[PDB]
Amino acid sequence: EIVLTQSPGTLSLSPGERATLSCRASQSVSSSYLAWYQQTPGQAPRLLIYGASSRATGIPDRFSGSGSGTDFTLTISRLEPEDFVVYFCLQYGSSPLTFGPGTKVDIK
Amino acid sequence: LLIKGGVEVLEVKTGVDAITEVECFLNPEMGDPDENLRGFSLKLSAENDFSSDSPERKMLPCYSTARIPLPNLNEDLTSGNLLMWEAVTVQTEVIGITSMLNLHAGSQKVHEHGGGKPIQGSNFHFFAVGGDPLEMQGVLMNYRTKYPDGTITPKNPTAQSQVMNTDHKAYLDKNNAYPVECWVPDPSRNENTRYFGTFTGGENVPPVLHVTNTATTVLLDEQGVGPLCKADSLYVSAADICGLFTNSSGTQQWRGLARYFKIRLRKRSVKNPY
Amino acid sequence: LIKGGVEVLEVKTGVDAITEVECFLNPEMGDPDENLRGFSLKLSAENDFSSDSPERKMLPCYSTARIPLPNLNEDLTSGNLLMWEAVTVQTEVIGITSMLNLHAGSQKVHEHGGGKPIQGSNFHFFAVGGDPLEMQGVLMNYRTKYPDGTITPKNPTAQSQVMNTDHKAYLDKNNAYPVECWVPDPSRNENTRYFGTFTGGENVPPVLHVTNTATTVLLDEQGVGPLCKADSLYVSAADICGLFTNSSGTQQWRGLARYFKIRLRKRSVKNPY
Amino acid sequence: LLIKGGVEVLEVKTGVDAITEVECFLNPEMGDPDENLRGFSLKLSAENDFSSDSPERKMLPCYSTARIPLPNLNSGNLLMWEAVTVQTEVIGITSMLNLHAGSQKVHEHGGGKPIQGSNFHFFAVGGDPLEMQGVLMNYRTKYPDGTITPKNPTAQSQVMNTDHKAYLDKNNAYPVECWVPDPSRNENTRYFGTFTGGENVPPVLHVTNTATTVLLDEQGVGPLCKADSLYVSAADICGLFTNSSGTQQWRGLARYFKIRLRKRSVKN
Amino acid sequence: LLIKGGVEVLEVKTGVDAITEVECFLNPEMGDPDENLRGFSLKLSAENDFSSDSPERKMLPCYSTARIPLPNLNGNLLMWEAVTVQTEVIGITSMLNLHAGSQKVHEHGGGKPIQGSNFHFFAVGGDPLEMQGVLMNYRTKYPDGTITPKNPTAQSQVMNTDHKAYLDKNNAYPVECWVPDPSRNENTRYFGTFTGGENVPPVLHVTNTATTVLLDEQGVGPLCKADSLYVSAADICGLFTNSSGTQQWRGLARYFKIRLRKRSVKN
Ligand SMILES: [Cl-]
Ligand SMILES: [Cl-]
Ligand SMILES: [Cl-]
Ligand SMILES: [Cl-]
Ligand SMILES: [Cl-]
Repeated sequence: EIVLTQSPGTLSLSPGERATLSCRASQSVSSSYLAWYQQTPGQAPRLLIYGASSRATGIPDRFSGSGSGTDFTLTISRLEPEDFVVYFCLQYGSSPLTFGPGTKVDIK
Repeated sequence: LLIKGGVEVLEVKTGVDAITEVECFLNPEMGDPDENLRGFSLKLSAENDFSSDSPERKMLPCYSTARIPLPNLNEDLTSGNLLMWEAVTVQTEVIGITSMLNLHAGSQKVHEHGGGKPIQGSNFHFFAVGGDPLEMQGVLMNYRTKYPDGTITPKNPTAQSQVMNTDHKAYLDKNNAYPVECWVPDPSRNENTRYFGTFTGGENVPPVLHVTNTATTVLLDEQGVGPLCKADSLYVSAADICGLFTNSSGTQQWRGLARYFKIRLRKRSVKNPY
Repeated sequence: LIKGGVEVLEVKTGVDAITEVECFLNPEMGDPDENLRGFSLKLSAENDFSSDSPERKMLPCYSTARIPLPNLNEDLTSGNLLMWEAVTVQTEVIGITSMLNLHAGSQKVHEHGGGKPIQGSNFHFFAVGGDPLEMQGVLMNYRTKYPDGTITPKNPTAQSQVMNTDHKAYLDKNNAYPVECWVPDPSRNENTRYFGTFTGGENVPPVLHVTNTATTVLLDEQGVGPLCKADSLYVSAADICGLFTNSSGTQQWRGLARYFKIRLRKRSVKNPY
Repeated sequence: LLIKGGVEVLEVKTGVDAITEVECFLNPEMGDPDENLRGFSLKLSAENDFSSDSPERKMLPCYSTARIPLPNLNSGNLLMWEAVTVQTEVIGITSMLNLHAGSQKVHEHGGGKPIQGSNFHFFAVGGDPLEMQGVLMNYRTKYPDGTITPKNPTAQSQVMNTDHKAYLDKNNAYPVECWVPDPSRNENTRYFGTFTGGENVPPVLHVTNTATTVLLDEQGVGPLCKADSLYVSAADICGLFTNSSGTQQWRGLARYFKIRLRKRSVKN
Repeated sequence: LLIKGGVEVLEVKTGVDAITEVECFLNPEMGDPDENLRGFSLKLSAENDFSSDSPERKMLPCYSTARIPLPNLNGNLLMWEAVTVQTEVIGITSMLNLHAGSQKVHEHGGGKPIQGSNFHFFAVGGDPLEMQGVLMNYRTKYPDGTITPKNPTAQSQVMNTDHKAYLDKNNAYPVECWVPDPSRNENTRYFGTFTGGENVPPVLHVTNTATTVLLDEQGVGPLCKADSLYVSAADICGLFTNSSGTQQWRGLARYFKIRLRKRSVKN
């Protein structure tokens, strides 16, 4: 299976700052089939980005994705208090579907 | 006494090699969010608040354009009379119209046991041929729309930008950049361009597209002068939004198709302006 | 040859005998707040004919502008005088592609679908003249109580729902004459050329053409265009493109500006004074 | 001094035996999956994944074509037949007034549903096979054995990929959904097509023996018939037939051609 | 050497009484299933098996035709030459009756207009109209009183060149079986428009200012063999919907005014 790694493990930033989250794949993700999910404690995952850079229905424009092949980035342009939770990348370019281990964003 | 693009126009040159034809297939720029769905936009969002309207870049079809370089005709630039290429006619059509007869790939069934839903809904078919880049005027549905990075849209928009605001002037000088929903050809300019557009709006509008190699559009103005190719360059521009594709879910995506151009050009004598 | 109470002579043909004037004429759809310029207030429905009081901001009006032209006459005493003569008009509706915005505020066509296109009843009208456009009043409902700031048929009767020759107006004020009350008067407009198409219906698709290659001839059967009295050219328009549908199902008229480019020539006339 | 199809064009030969007329009824190729429903496609599938789209051969309408042999020519100059005019119409348009055979009732107690929906009406006349450009709805479509479709398709094949060039050189082989007449070629062919797409599009078809289409180009030269062969090509998908079940099948009709030709002097 | 219909064509005779006009009102043949509903078909059946498709005779609209006798003419032999036709559909305003028997459009609404598939066709010739057979369903069992493609095969659903007929009988050739044959009709001019669909609006024009020229490329109109002019029509306006939802074809008469001139001919 494709293995996804996420950096950093924990990102410490202030409200209003720019967050950059990294997802790296063990091999090239076919068709840039890379999704970004947000998870707030006690909730199902929430889709932000699909196809590496497509923003999902109803997601605020402060969320954007970029990258291709093995290197992918989620950008939160201006952090709101609700954004300080966990983020997972998902590859669906290869069966089985695999997630990264996650990145936590904490209030500095 | 013919002045056309700040230059005095003289007789049509009558030689053997005085006529030439150039051709181009111009690809559509519908947004292409997925590398497998080239010619399709990102699915359409609906019901954004006018105060909070932030369209995805790849959801916005853009105008296509290409600069076609031409042979230099002037051995010397000091001669009393100079030669310019003059666009006389264009043969143009949309390429791949029969691809919409694929009702098996991914289109919502029309009803139980039915075939897929044809592409249909709002369409725009536009082409231009000129000796300069196409000149455009900005008009917005919603002046408060927050357009995304990588689009060129009306700058410093106001409520007046929803009707006519003469501030919003652009050259079609970049591919996959000027969204179709923001820009129209400017009838107050384009002195050296001929443009042709039809908008058909509506939920269920049928696409109607004609192909023939027997049809020609004359590019000559009332004075018998076609676009004169400044710096030996011809500009072709297009937008061919054919309608909306409907996925099994009901999500809708713009489908666009390439436009072919064949431009007949002749040598026009002009007075040396310098 | 008499055109507008002045005897018409030869076309003057020197070097600077032709001129072009242009104008972008903005639509007057009602503009119900400062953000919704080019839209009407949402449409009320099912008013009693006996109690029909439309809001001013719900009523699209005819647009008009007077274009001042260069003085041609060294004096007004010479045997022959010069008048500007409108020969051709190039015109189109500006911003037709703005209706490809289906993300801002339009009701979804179905679950997961894009926004509903602007569609339904439309009116596309323009006039070019050397006098203000002359209009005839006709009402759907003679008992309609029109609001302050509108000019509408005065002392209307049941006959005002068909033809009442009392209802004569000049389009002499911008954003005042409601489109639903007034039409161009074919019994007058000797010095104006007008062109209008009404397409009525719930789901009528807007069809709009743009091209800088199309020209409308303004010359009459005698080869005489509108003669610009007091060196003034009048342009008039109504461009109701259809109805915009909000997520609630409420409908608003959407209008667009009209461009005019008018070619004028110097016409010799006999001095009337 | 006119070169048309790699040959210099000289004067038109005059007289009574300088003109000839050829005619053909060209049958439609809608798929014909059932020996009793000639002129119909297999029922339309719907909602295939773009990644797993394998249409049945007999579900895919194909372009119709025929090579019509002309009278043998060849005295001082070489002679070729030059196509001057074509009279053409769709044959059997009134058969769609049969609303009793197998079409879904429009409502309780109502007649059958008329044929309607997406239609394509196309014809070409040339001195060579029609030249075609490939464009696909879905580049990943797995086209079945017996079809000739764009080879080695890419994402670019959904817009313009100049690799996808074909001659319409086989009847009932080139699917209509894969191929269009190529405006970048067809120097020796005249083609005419109208596509009308949509769920409920009404078929609109005209017949008259008083209409003639001129095949002469800007230079006054018609298609020049290489190897004394005239090529006629057509696609006349009239719309969708709806069975009582709601299943839909393409209905096609034959196209008639009557081509007037004249003798043209030619030089290499 | 000008030949039109196996006869050598000479000069137009330029006399005083060298021009004549003939006219005919041609009634529609929609099936007329009862004597009170002339101009209507029997109600449409739906969803017959292709293998068991037996339409009722009075459900099938047929082509209308009439032979108009001309004045007998016979140095050179004379034939009447059809130069122009003025034609229109008669009684188009009768469809503004929305009170008689048409299903209400909705609760409290007026009756449903006639609408749906329509066919408007006319021909003028010096011979009977020549027709080609094409069938929706080759296995259709056509009833007694109809003339339909004989010995039909699967090929009869596309083009079968065996199916050739003369429109030589009024109220006999069903519209759904036959089209004008463009491979023949050298001595006839024909014009037809088919508009198919559930909700197609009838669109019909009337004016006494419109004329169709019947002269060919050589300037020769139909030559009236045996001093006979043939007029043919089909004017299916759409479907009438009864309160039950049953549908019937409505047809209307077609008027023809044909201008004829004396043409000198050999043989
Ligand atoms: Cl939201
Ligand atoms: Cl701007
Ligand atoms: Cl009044
Ligand atoms: Cl290929
Ligand atoms: Cl038979």
